[PDB]
Amino acid sequence: AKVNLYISNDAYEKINAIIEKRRQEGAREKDVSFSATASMLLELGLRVHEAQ
Amino acid sequence: AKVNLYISNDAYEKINAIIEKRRQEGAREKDVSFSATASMLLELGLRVHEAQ
Amino acid sequence: AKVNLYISNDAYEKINAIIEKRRQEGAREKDVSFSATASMLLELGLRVHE
Amino acid sequence: AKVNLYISNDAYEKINAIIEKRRQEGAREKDVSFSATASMLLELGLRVHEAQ
Amino acid sequence: AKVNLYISNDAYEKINAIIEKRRQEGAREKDVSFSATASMLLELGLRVHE
Amino acid sequence: AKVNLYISNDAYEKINAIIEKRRQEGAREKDVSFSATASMLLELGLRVHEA
Amino acid sequence: AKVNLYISNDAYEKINAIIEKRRQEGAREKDVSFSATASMLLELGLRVHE
Amino acid sequence: AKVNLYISNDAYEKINAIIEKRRQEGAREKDVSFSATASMLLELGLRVHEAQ
DNA sequence: ATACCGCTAGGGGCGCTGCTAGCGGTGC
DNA sequence: GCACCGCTAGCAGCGCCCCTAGCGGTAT
Repeated sequence: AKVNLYISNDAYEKINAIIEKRRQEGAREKDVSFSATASMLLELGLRVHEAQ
Repeated sequence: AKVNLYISNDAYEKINAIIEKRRQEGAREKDVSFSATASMLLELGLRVHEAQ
Repeated sequence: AKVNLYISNDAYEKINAIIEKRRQEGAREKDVSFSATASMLLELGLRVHE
Repeated sequence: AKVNLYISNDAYEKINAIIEKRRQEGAREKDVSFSATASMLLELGLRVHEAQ
Repeated sequence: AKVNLYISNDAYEKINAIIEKRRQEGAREKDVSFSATASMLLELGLRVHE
Repeated sequence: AKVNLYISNDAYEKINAIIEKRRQEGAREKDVSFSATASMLLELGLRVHEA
Repeated sequence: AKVNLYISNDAYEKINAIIEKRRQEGAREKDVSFSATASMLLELGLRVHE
Repeated sequence: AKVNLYISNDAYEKINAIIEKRRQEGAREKDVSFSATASMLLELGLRVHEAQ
């Protein structure tokens, strides 16, 4: 599902900060895309939302 | 920051499920947009990512 | 083309008056936007000007 | 009342075409602005909308 | 040559409408694919363009 | 509607040949895209198919 | 990973026999493909091998 | 019967891992091919599928 | 038989771009 | 008032990519 998010500059830089760590530890190039890692954080926030 | 996310159909429906709850409890129409609530979940996942 | 118009309060209320009629007769919500109906009136005034 | 209109490129050029005629016949510079002439055409379209 | 086309919903449904006719008259399954029939219509439009 | 077409090399080159003419006569860059001109030819073939 | 297997005619027919059962119980067409169900049986044989 | 399978990278590496063990214990070269050992695992999975 | 190479045929990711729409700010 | 700029919000075009699925060929 294609989705447009309008996030803060802080959140944007923090996501890029993660990807640069992944690509430094690993990683398969273009496997750790922006859409992937950000969607990974979204679903992560979803499972927490159900907890509380 | 304009951002394109490509999420699962499950995640998409769950986000909409939240908005329908918000608009039923509250809410100011168009204040609880998709981009807002999803970005809210993203930043929520970000603060958790740091905890580990 | 994004355009800024500075119109009278009368014209503004009359345009809103139209939209409220459209949304009462029809209409598809957000299909009869302010920008749309006002641009519709502009082009209407253009064809008359010719 | 400040208003945002999103018009066609044809309509945009035609309005400018008018202003260039006005400023060539007359005119007081900045008196025949874009906002003015376009609002003049809007109200013109309004009075026609009623007659029908 | 692999090609991405972004067509209207009308055109999309009309192409499917054709395939459902072909598979009802004939047809060899998967022989009348979407890519085939649509490419057939493209080349058809090409010869007309000339 | 996103669609994958697998066309001949002849058809592919002919479509590009058209775009190069458009961009030489006109044209607004990226307005005469591949997807656009090819979809224009598809719908053109559709209206003929009905006739 | 694209892989070529050269299996017995018995194994081939048995795999097809499964798919025909799946498509009769369910199923989403083309979701229960040959490659899928056969790869499902391969991984099944892998976990047993361990 | 010639057959195309599209398997996971994990499954692919595990099959190769087996062949490297066979060729180290034994084996007749090219007798323990990829197609053979993988088909051996398939039929193995088939006999299990019937048992349950 | 084995393992490689093509090829249509679909599908979706990915990141950029465009757009309409309404909100605001800036400096003249 | 004027004409630019910015921002969310949502939609989709655009062309690339990788993937599956199944079909064929090929030379060891």
